[PDB]
Amino acid sequence: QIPQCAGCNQHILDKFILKVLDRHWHSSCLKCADCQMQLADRCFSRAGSVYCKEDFFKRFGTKCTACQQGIPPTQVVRKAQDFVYHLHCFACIICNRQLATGDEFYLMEDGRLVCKEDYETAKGGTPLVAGSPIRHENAVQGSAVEVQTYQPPW
Ligand SMILES: [Zn+2]
Ligand SMILES: [Zn+2]
Ligand SMILES: [Zn+2]
Ligand SMILES: [Zn+2]
Repeated sequence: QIPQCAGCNQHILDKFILKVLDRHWHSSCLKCADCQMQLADRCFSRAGSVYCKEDFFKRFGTKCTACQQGIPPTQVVRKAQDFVYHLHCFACIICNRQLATGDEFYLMEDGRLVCKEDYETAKGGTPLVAGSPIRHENAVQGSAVEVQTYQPPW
Protein backbone atom coordinates (compact mmCIF):
# COMPACT_ATOMS: atom_id res chain seq x y z
CA GLN A 1 0.00 0.00 0.00
CA ILE A 2 1.03 3.63 -0.64
CA PRO A 3 1.75 5.46 2.66
CA GLN A 4 1.19 9.18 3.15
CA CYS A 5 4.21 11.26 4.16
CA ALA A 6 4.11 12.27 7.86
CA GLY A 7 5.55 15.68 6.80
CA CYS A 8 3.39 16.81 3.84
CA ASN A 9 0.55 14.20 4.07
CA GLN A 10 0.83 13.34 0.33
CA HIS A 11 1.08 9.76 -1.03
CA ILE A 12 4.73 8.76 -1.45
CA LEU A 13 5.41 7.52 -5.00
CA ASP A 14 9.25 7.52 -4.73
CA LYS A 15 10.84 4.07 -5.17
CA PHE A 16 12.70 4.53 -1.84
CA ILE A 17 10.45 5.33 1.15
CA LEU A 18 11.86 6.44 4.50
CA LYS A 19 10.41 5.14 7.76
CA VAL A 20 10.85 6.80 11.17
CA LEU A 21 9.35 4.55 13.86
CA ASP A 22 6.03 3.59 12.23
CA ARG A 23 5.55 6.77 10.12
CA HIS A 24 6.60 7.02 6.44
CA TRP A 25 8.41 10.01 4.81
CA HIS A 26 9.42 11.49 1.47
CA SER A 27 13.22 11.78 1.60
CA SER A 28 12.76 15.39 0.43
CA CYS A 29 10.41 16.13 3.43
CA LEU A 30 12.68 14.54 6.07
CA LYS A 31 14.81 17.67 6.51
CA CYS A 32 15.95 19.65 9.55
CA ALA A 33 13.43 22.42 10.38
CA ASP A 34 16.36 24.74 11.06
CA CYS A 35 19.31 24.05 8.71
CA GLN A 36 17.28 22.17 5.98
CA MET A 37 19.82 19.31 5.82
CA GLN A 38 18.45 15.91 4.81
CA LEU A 39 18.18 13.59 7.80
CA ALA A 40 19.98 10.53 6.37
CA ASP A 41 21.09 9.29 9.78
CA ARG A 42 18.91 10.12 12.82
CA CYS A 43 15.65 12.03 13.14
CA PHE A 44 15.06 14.18 16.27
CA SER A 45 11.31 14.89 16.62
CA ARG A 46 9.64 17.44 18.90
CA ALA A 47 6.04 18.61 18.56
CA GLY A 48 5.21 19.32 14.89
CA SER A 49 8.79 19.37 13.58
CA VAL A 50 11.98 17.35 13.00
CA TYR A 51 15.61 18.35 13.50
CA CYS A 52 19.25 17.30 13.15
CA LYS A 53 21.07 16.45 16.42
CA GLU A 54 22.92 19.82 16.55
CA ASP A 55 19.79 21.97 15.96
CA PHE A 56 17.70 19.83 18.35
CA PHE A 57 20.24 20.32 21.18
CA LYS A 58 20.79 24.06 20.43
CA ARG A 59 17.05 24.48 21.01
CA PHE A 60 15.77 21.89 23.51
CA GLY A 61 16.79 20.53 26.90
CA THR A 62 16.13 17.15 28.49
CA LYS A 63 13.84 16.78 31.52
CA CYS A 64 14.89 14.31 34.21
CA THR A 65 12.45 11.36 34.22
CA ALA A 66 12.34 11.42 38.08
CA CYS A 67 12.37 15.09 39.21
CA GLN A 68 11.20 16.65 35.88
CA GLN A 69 13.85 19.39 36.24
CA GLY A 70 16.11 20.43 33.37
CA ILE A 71 19.44 18.65 33.15
CA PRO A 72 22.14 21.24 32.24
CA PRO A 73 23.75 20.45 28.83
CA THR A 74 27.14 20.55 30.64
CA GLN A 75 26.32 17.53 32.90
CA VAL A 76 26.51 13.75 32.44
CA VAL A 77 23.38 11.65 32.89
CA ARG A 78 22.20 8.11 33.57
CA LYS A 79 19.91 6.21 31.20
CA ALA A 80 17.55 3.27 31.54
CA GLN A 81 16.05 2.33 28.14
CA ASP A 82 14.78 5.69 26.79
CA PHE A 83 14.58 7.36 30.25
CA VAL A 84 17.20 9.98 31.26
CA TYR A 85 18.03 10.97 34.84
CA HIS A 86 20.26 13.22 36.89
CA LEU A 87 22.89 10.96 38.52
CA HIS A 88 21.46 11.91 41.94
CA CYS A 89 17.91 11.00 40.74
CA PHE A 90 19.07 7.56 39.49
CA ALA A 91 18.07 6.01 42.79
CA CYS A 92 15.79 3.32 44.23
CA ILE A 93 12.29 4.71 45.00
CA ILE A 94 12.04 2.41 48.05
CA CYS A 95 15.40 2.72 49.90
CA ASN A 96 16.52 6.01 48.19
CA ARG A 97 20.00 4.53 47.54
CA GLN A 98 21.64 6.14 44.45
CA LEU A 99 22.52 3.41 41.95
CA ALA A 100 26.17 3.13 40.88
CA THR A 101 27.56 1.80 37.59
CA GLY A 102 27.07 -1.99 37.53
CA ASP A 103 24.28 -2.08 40.15
CA GLU A 104 21.38 -4.45 39.41
CA PHE A 105 17.91 -2.90 39.36
CA TYR A 106 14.44 -3.06 37.83
CA LEU A 107 12.83 -0.36 35.67
CA MET A 108 9.08 0.08 35.95
CA GLU A 109 7.11 0.97 32.79
CA ASP A 110 6.77 4.65 33.85
CA GLY A 111 10.53 5.04 34.61
CA ARG A 112 10.45 4.37 38.36
CA LEU A 113 13.66 2.60 39.51
CA VAL A 114 13.80 -0.20 42.12
CA CYS A 115 17.04 -1.78 43.37
CA LYS A 116 17.22 -5.57 42.90
CA GLU A 117 16.91 -6.37 46.62
CA ASP A 118 13.82 -4.16 47.24
CA TYR A 119 12.11 -5.33 44.03
CA GLU A 120 12.52 -9.05 44.75
CA THR A 121 11.38 -8.57 48.38
CA ALA A 122 8.30 -6.53 47.28
CA LYS A 123 7.63 -9.20 44.63
CA GLY A 124 6.48 -5.91 36.90
CA GLY A 125 9.83 -4.28 36.24
CA THR A 126 12.46 -4.92 33.57
CA PRO A 127 15.83 -6.16 34.97
CA LEU A 128 18.81 -3.96 34.01
CA VAL A 129 22.41 -3.21 34.99
CA ALA A 130 23.25 0.47 35.55
CA GLY A 131 25.30 1.95 32.71
CA SER A 132 28.20 4.39 33.06
CA PRO A 133 27.33 8.10 33.17
CA ILE A 134 26.87 9.36 29.56
CA ARG A 135 27.52 12.82 28.07
CA HIS A 136 24.36 14.86 27.45
CA GLU A 137 25.17 14.71 23.69
CA ASN A 138 25.02 10.87 23.48
CA ALA A 139 22.02 10.67 25.85
CA VAL A 140 19.17 11.46 23.44
CA GLN A 141 19.66 9.31 20.35
CA GLY A 142 16.76 10.37 18.13
CA SER A 143 15.04 7.85 15.90
CA ALA A 144 16.76 5.70 13.27
CA VAL A 145 15.78 6.52 9.69
CA GLU A 146 14.88 3.21 7.96
CA VAL A 147 14.62 2.57 4.22
CA GLN A 148 12.05 0.55 2.29
CA THR A 149 11.20 0.17 -1.41
CA TYR A 150 8.06 -0.58 -3.34
CA GLN A 151 8.33 -4.18 -4.60
CA PRO A 152 5.79 -6.42 -6.41
CA PRO A 153 3.40 -7.96 -6.06
CA TRP A 154 1.09 -4.89 -5.99
ZN1 LIG B 1 6.29 14.61 2.07
ZN1 LIG C 1 19.80 21.14 11.49
ZN1 LIG D 1 16.38 14.75 38.33
ZN1 LIG E 1 16.22 -0.08 47.15
